[PDB]
Amino acid sequence: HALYACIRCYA
Repeated sequence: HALYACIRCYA
């Protein structure tokens, strides 16, 4: 939703 959120998600 938040690109910071996004990255976490694939991290």
